[PDB]
Amino acid sequence: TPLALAASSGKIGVLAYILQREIHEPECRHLSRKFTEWAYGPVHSSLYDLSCIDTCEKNSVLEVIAYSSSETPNRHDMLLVEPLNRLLQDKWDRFVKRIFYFNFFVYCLYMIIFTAAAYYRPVEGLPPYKLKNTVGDYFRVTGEILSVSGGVYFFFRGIQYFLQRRPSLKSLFVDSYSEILFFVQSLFMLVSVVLYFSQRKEYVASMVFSLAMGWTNMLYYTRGFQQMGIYAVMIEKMILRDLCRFMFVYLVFLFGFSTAVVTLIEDGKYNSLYSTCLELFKFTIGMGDLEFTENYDFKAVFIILLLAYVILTYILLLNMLIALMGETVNKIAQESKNIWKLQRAITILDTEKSFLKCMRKAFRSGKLLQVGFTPDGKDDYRWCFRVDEVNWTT
Amino acid sequence: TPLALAASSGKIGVLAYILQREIHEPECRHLSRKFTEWAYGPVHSSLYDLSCIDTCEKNSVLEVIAYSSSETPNRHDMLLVEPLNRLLQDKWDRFVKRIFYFNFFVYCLYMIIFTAAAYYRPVEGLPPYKLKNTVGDYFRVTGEILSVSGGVYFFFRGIQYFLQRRPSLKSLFVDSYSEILFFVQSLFMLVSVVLYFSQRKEYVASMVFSLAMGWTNMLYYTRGFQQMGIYAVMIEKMILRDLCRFMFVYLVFLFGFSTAVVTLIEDGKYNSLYSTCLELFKFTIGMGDLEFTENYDFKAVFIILLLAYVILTYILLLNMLIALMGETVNKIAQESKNIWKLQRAITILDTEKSFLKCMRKAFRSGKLLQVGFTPDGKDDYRWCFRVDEVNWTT
Amino acid sequence: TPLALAASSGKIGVLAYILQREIHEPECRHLSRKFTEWAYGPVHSSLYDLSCIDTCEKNSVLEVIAYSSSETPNRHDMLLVEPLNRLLQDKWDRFVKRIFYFNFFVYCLYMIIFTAAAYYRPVEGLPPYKLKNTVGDYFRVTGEILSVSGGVYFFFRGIQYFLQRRPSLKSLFVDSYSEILFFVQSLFMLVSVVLYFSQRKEYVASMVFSLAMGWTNMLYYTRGFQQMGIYAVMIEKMILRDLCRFMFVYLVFLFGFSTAVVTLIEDGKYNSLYSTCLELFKFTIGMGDLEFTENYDFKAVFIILLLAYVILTYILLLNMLIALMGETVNKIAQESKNIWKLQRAITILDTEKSFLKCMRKAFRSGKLLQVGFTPDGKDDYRWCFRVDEVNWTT
Amino acid sequence: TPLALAASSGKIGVLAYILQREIHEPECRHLSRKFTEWAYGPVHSSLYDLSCIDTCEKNSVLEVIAYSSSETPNRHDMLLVEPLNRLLQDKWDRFVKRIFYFNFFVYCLYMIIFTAAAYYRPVEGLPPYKLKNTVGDYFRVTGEILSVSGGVYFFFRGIQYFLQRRPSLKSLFVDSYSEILFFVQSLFMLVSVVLYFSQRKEYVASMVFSLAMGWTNMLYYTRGFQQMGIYAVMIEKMILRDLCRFMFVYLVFLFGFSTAVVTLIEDGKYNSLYSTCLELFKFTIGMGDLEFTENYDFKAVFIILLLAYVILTYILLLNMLIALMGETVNKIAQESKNIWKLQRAITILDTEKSFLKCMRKAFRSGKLLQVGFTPDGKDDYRWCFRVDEVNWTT
Amino acid sequence: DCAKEGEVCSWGKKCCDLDNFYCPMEFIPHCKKYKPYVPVTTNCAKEGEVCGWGSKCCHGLDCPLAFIPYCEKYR
Amino acid sequence: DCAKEGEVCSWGKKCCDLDNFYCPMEFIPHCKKYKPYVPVTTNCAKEGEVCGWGSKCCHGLDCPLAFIPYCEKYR
Ligand SMILES: C=C(C)[C@]12C[C@@H](C)[C@@]34O[C@](Cc5ccccc5)(O[C@@H]1[C@@H]3C=C(COC(=O)Cc1ccc(O)c(OC)c1)C[C@]1(O)C(=O)C(C)=C[C@@H]41)O2
Ligand SMILES: C=C(C)[C@]12C[C@@H](C)[C@@]34O[C@](Cc5ccccc5)(O[C@@H]1[C@@H]3C=C(COC(=O)Cc1ccc(O)c(OC)c1)C[C@]1(O)C(=O)C(C)=C[C@@H]41)O2
Ligand SMILES: C=C(C)[C@]12C[C@@H](C)[C@@]34O[C@](Cc5ccccc5)(O[C@@H]1[C@@H]3C=C(COC(=O)Cc1ccc(O)c(OC)c1)C[C@]1(O)C(=O)C(C)=C[C@@H]41)O2
Ligand SMILES: C=C(C)[C@]12C[C@@H](C)[C@@]34O[C@](Cc5ccccc5)(O[C@@H]1[C@@H]3C=C(COC(=O)Cc1ccc(O)c(OC)c1)C[C@]1(O)C(=O)C(C)=C[C@@H]41)O2
Ligand SMILES: CCCCCC(=O)OC[C@@H](COP(=O)(O)OCCN)OC(=O)CCCCC
Ligand SMILES: CCCCCC(=O)OC[C@@H](COP(=O)(O)OCCN)OC(=O)CCCCC
Ligand SMILES: CCCCCC(=O)OC[C@@H](COP(=O)(O)OCCN)OC(=O)CCCCC
Ligand SMILES: CCCCCC(=O)OC[C@@H](COP(=O)(O)OCCN)OC(=O)CCCCC
Ligand SMILES: CCCCC(=O)OC[C@@H](COP(=O)(O)OCCN)OC(C)=O
Repeated sequence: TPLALAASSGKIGVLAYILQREIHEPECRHLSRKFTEWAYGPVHSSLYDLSCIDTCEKNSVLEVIAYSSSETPNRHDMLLVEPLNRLLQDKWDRFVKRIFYFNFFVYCLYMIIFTAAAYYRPVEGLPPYKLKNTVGDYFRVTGEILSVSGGVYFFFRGIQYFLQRRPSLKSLFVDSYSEILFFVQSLFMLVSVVLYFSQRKEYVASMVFSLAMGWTNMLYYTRGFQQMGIYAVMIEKMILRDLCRFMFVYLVFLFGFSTAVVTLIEDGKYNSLYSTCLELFKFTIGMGDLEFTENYDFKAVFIILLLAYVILTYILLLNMLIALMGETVNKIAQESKNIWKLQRAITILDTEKSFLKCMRKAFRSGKLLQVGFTPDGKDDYRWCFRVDEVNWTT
Repeated sequence: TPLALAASSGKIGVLAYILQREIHEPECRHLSRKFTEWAYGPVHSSLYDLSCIDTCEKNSVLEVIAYSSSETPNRHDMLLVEPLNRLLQDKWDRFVKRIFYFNFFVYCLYMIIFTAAAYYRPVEGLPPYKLKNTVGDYFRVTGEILSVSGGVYFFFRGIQYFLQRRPSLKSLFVDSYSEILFFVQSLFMLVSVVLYFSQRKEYVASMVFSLAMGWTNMLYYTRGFQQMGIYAVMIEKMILRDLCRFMFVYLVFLFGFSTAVVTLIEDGKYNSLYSTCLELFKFTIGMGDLEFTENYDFKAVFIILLLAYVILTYILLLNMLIALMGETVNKIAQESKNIWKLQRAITILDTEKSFLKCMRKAFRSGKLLQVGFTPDGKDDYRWCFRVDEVNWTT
Repeated sequence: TPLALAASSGKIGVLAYILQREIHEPECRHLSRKFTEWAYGPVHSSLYDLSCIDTCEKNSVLEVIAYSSSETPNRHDMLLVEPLNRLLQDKWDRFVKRIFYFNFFVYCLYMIIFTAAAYYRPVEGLPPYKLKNTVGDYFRVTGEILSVSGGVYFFFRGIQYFLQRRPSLKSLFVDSYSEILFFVQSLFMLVSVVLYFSQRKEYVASMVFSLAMGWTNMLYYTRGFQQMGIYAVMIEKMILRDLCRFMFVYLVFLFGFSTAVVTLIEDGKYNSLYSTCLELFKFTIGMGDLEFTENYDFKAVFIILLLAYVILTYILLLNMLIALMGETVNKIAQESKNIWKLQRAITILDTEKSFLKCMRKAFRSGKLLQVGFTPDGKDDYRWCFRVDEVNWTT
Repeated sequence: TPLALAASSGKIGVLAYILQREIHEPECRHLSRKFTEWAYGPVHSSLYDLSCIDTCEKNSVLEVIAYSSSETPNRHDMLLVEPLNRLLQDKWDRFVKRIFYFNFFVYCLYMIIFTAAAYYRPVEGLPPYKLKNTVGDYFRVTGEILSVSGGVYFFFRGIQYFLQRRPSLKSLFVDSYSEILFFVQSLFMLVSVVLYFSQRKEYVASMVFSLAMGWTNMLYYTRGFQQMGIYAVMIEKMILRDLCRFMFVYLVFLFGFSTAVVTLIEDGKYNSLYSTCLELFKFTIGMGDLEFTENYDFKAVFIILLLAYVILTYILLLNMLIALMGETVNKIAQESKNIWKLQRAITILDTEKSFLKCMRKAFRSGKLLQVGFTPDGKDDYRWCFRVDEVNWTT
Repeated sequence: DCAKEGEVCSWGKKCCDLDNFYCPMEFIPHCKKYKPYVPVTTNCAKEGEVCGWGSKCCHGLDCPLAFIPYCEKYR
Repeated sequence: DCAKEGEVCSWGKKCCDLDNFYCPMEFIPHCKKYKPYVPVTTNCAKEGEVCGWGSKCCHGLDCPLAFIPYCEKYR
């Protein structure tokens, strides 16, 4: 449709035309989209039309603008068109807000069960544990069974995300960042459920990464609120843009000097390439000890490298990284009020598809025959959703 | 009144109209507010009117603009209206400035008594101390009795603040920040006065927090000066806006990885959740030791987490916090000359209400019948407060 | 020529005139440079002329704009003239891009041989090593012979750079920065090849600097790509502008206080000037220990200096350096899309001169007699290189 | 005079009028200041007049604009008037530049003698030293006698500065910053010369501060050059504006918590107020150890304070200071090319007063009778100093 | 004036003699007895086996530091 | 393969057994013998006298840390 194709391409003015047309003319009023019922300055209560705006049968104008994969660079048509800046607010404050905090409550409840089922794990033995009849022993096997059942849920809901909308080809991370971190959390736990019944003691290494990642995924739910939503967005851009492109610049200094230090001196703390890359990571992080106590052959050369390392990656590179992160923090905080609304629309559209049965709540603001006739017929039907505006003409 | 309602809503142009009206017309000159006595270019000495501007009987135009709880976003009507940019300067340089430095002198005198009455506390003996006749022993029981008497004073003056103007519902901290820190200081000391006579040795734990907070409350008095007042304002916004909203983002990383580290390795320094949250706070603060000396089961996993902790909360999050604090420092230093004047007006209005008896100093610049007649009568009376301006018409 | 002299002086509008002239007039069409073959709005396919633009016989318009030594401050005529913004893109995507990644592949292959031929060096003995018939012993003498052969190649290609274009007089570093770091890498290895056959054990000290520098020179190849090219540019400006001018400001504090500390206390850790300059470098870097444990004569003076050192070079100077580096990071990231294209043109012009025999690939887009006649003759010949534009006239 | 009073008040347009007047009219040409000899576009060689611009008899227009004590806020009349932007350049490149580098050479020579006469001080004995006939023993008593003679010179030249131009009342530091640091250097050495012959071993404590300050005063001479002059200016503003106003905000936190920590726990490392203020300075500087190993009564309270100290003065206050220093670094680097020229004019005017006898070099560019007559007479005389300009009228 | 083993240290009073009572750190601490110094018991990882992932390395062998670390005897 | 006492350490070869030869640090070091462990000789500052400015505090007394520090016996 021409309406969805304007939304799937980032065209505000074409889309703001179609949603706010008022063609008042005989045999042309039925063509219109906005019907102004009355005006009483500055109030102008106008009944709109929701034909492909919210109607989830075909590609609706909201499912298109939300699922658009980070291209179509005229995004945030929400606050730029607005028969639907208030449709989202109507769906939120009436239907979606109560089911969102319930999901956040269950996920907090899931992580408290899972952080407590891991805090009281049995230490001795490597085999899958069998628990005798204890009040605390039975209450934690229920705690472990609930925890894996959550990891099954985020696994299948994560595959359901990939099959339904197929994101691919370097759009998996830019859009759809926060949906794959729930998927990685799930498969650390399924690996943990494999290694548990495989009688491997290393199951807790996979479970611990599933538990640290499970709590840091709790700031998925910050994304969507006005104030605290900016922190989850800029933690994403700093990993994906800043820290990911920088970690090939840094890693050629780390691997460059650590292969230099290993062949220079062959003693403890720098015998291997792995232990040398850790001691040189500690110098650029600041948390290293430049104690030149112990005697090496090529000790005086070693001080010249390690000072030309520290002055070069702790002074130049680390502060260069902080300066680039600081630009993407202050860029994304200026554009904060824009950046907020798209994440709620992705949540409001998702929660409406989760039920798929409550069609009485799926419609917004009733049917109304405001055309009065048609170009050929005398009857009509439309879904109105009026909205009262406050704009000023002097 | 319409004059106070313009002040209680942040309307400069409505309020700058009423304070600078000059309706020179028969049966309309009495309606005016500003009377220009003479003009001699560019000097224009004009006698104003103080009917509800300083008259503390009803809600005066100053008590309304000062006590407005951080909304009405057209604040700093002081330098934007100015029959009262010089009324505040007149009240300061004549009456309030001398009584302000006296209050700052007594508070410095109070803290020297209190920091010395605590420095020489008796160490042995859980029970409340009894002091024999000593020149230093009698002089410190006077020192402790004066110190509690100050903590009684800031307690009752703090409750007096809450009952007089009732701040509530997330306006206690935004406005009225610096008045509750004196109240928290007071109730750390009253808890200390309870635990002292309750024969508890833990009284000094409450007194020490009353003493550290008592000295940091001394930069209440910096607030109000032109140069050094900016430091007390941005230490407030960084705690309330920056550090408070950030400490839920950070705390899900801290509690996320510390529950991961505890279940991973069960040995010293990380056996408990509390000692693990301290060692992981030391890594993000920079002051931690990444010495991977001691042998753990899951040692190699532990290095991968703790490096993925340090790279994630000392590089990303800490510098993200510094970048957000740096924005609110440089935003609040551009708007510095504006931000200064409202804190003096809150101090100038408070010190005038403290005496409540020196009404001869409460009026400003004498009574004068500058109307000459009335719309019905032939006599008048007004409180003038003339001011000489320097604006230029070519 | 007037065309090259406009390029060798930074004159966009003079050079954009000559490359886009269309003098359509009898006895003047042959004078033109751009011939618009057809136009079909907004597409305008126009055949240009490459007479001195790419013709590498004389000083072509590209070899002049690329080799211009950092003066002529109207650089980035690439995207500002554009019959040659697409000539470079044509030479890249057809001929130069495949030979560039081959050079980057061989250099990665060279550094893997060289980092492995040094990782498995024999430790005992100082004389040149003769290896016995071993599968690993023969495979590393081939590895060392290939490694020196690379250091011979970057040596002669580096001298070839200096003789061909003679950069001099404080233009060696501003332009031609990245070509001398390959030359310094080469001569650390030739010194290493001298000291090896000179039976000196200190050959590995020169080889290690050749190996750390060899890996950090691998981000020469980042320079030229759109995204990751900015990191190699700002690591150059921070060394040359920021860190080089600052290191005379810092070094008068370092040498100032270290001569003060040595004469103050004469004991261990500060007996020499060298060991004192290292302990005072560790304080300004942050990685120093202000443990005032051990007893000195003039211990209390020593604390006053060392605190007046740390507050003065770790708080003032280091953060002053970071603030100046942060300005040149954010200045060079705004001008990023401009800064990228000149480094590819320096690479595209260099790789075309490396073959010097494939003249069939040296021409671009065929010969075409688009003049139809001459001012005197009836025949012509030109090298066209058409390009389709998308500019809009309403 | 009206010309000096325009300079002593910061009036560019009044002063640019008087220096560039060209009143070409009979009985008005003698009134003029600039005489255009010839014009050949765009070159306009115009002979000026130096009547009170350089004539050091009365208050010349240069000695007034240079010595103006940091008020008259329309400073940098140098590049804003310009018959004297080239008078300073003429005095520099001809007369003052050679005598400036000679002064910088002697001061470098003085500090090498003084840093070597202190490096080889005798250690044993407290009395004034007597040296036997040694080649190194005689060469260092000459080295110590030359060093004190420099400290006498900067002492009397420093008093000569204060008596000649009397700076006072909070203008000693804003202007005249770099002249009192040479005076403080001198009186650390005169105290050192008193304590040496007073047979006190503590003479070297005063000499060491004279030696650390003597090398940091060597970046007085950076001030005046175009590139490296900005570093000496912003090290002054960061001490005087930033670090001085901040050190009363910080010091109420330091003294606040250190009096809290001393009364809380009475054990080693925190027994005294002095040792506690050092350990709490090490925490806000970052270089402190939060090792909570040793057992205290009130240990758990001590962790709550010391974490509420570190989070409050290492996270808030230190980064707040760095953000304010970073503003005054980036503010003073934008205005760099302006800030440079006033420091050379202060040096060019000072070096001309140092000789006070070479009046042949004191005049600039010869006498010339370019008026031709007077309003009454037929003869004239003026000091011309022509300058060729390049401004463009189309 | 000491705080006995089991009583609350770090607020009112410190623990007693350090043969038995350490504090520890956990914000409402209780003076706890030390455990006995026990050596490397069973479920260890022997020499040449992977340490640092599944099991500790034993008493007479370091792990010491690698990505997949194998136990080794001292030199 | 050692570097003898007086020869250049820290470039070619390290110093010999650490009874005698430390390196030290000064960029062209020469393996130097240790000095003898000598106690606090004369020109010390006694107990109750000012240490840390003129003279060291003696062997049996700390300085320990103050602005004008006076020597003190241990507790
Ligand atoms: C799937 C990816 C790309 C990812 C998975 C894990 C391993 C992750 O490390 C990274 C790589 C990494 C490792 C170390 C430091 C930085 C980045 O980034 C995330 C990933 C990233 C983070 C940090 O980002 C977040 O989790 C915050 C966050 C912000 C916005 C979100 O929408 C969000 O998902 C809801 C999570 C934390 C970890 O998930 C985590 O808990 C652990 C233990 C490692 C972090 O790999
Ligand atoms: C009433 C609140 C909100 C408050 C009370 C105390 C405990 C406080 O910690 C906080 C929480 C906190 C704790 C640790 C770090 C940051 C913030 O912030 C202030 C509060 C805040 C600070 C820092 O802010 C200031 O006191 C400076 C200040 C600026 C402007 C003011 O008007 C002012 O009041 C006059 C004080 C210092 C403490 O009061 C302090 O001395 C101690 C020991 C803790 C600080 O809680
Ligand atoms: C030829 C010069 C000017 C130079 C040579 C070497 C010694 C260098 O130190 C410097 C001086 C120096 C020393 C310590 C810290 C900073 C700078 O800067 C480079 C030079 C600079 C760096 C850092 O810069 C780079 O190599 C990155 C780089 C960016 C862009 C490039 O085009 C590039 O060349 C391809 C290299 C790394 C070293 O080459 C290196 O590997 C080592 C061991 C020292 C560095 O001297
Ligand atoms: C006369 C003042 C105001 C001053 C004298 C000395 C003690 C000083 O400390 C200060 C106080 C101080 C102490 C510690 C940290 C910062 C500031 O600032 C300068 C003064 C300031 C500095 C730093 O500033 C400079 O010397 C750089 C400088 C920049 C521009 C200049 O014109 C200049 O004079 C030529 C010096 C270094 C010291 O002089 C120094 O060498 C020592 C040992 C202490 C520094 O006191
Ligand atoms: C602000 C977040 C700090 C997190 C610290 C934390 O999780 O500790 C939780 C408890 C500690 O109680 P315990 O000492 O009994 O811990 C024993 C753990 N098995 O302590 C608390 O409940 C509150 C501690 C607050 C101190 C700042
Ligand atoms: C991200 C870069 C980190 C560089 C670390 C590194 O070079 O180590 C390489 C190997 C180490 O294997 P080994 O333990 O066998 O090393 C022995 C060296 N002779 O380890 C690896 O192959 C992958 C290590 C990844 C851990 C984060
Ligand atoms: C870049 C500034 C670093 C300052 C270091 C310094 O002053 O050392 C000076 C000499 C050291 O020679 P020595 O070891 O013989 O010093 C003995 C002092 N009595 O060393 C040198 O001459 C050059 C050292 C360069 C190493 C980076
Ligand atoms: C700049 C603030 C530093 C605060 C340090 C401080 O409070 O110390 C106060 C005194 C110390 O005198 P004492 O050594 O006798 O302290 C004994 C305490 N009972 O020392 C002083 O009076 C001045 C010390 C100045 C040194 C920089
Ligand atoms: C860039 C600095 C390089 C300095 C350096 O490597 O010095 C090495 C040393 C080698 O000489 P040598 O044969 O060992 O003579 C001293 C014998 N111990 O040289 C000296 C003087 O002994």
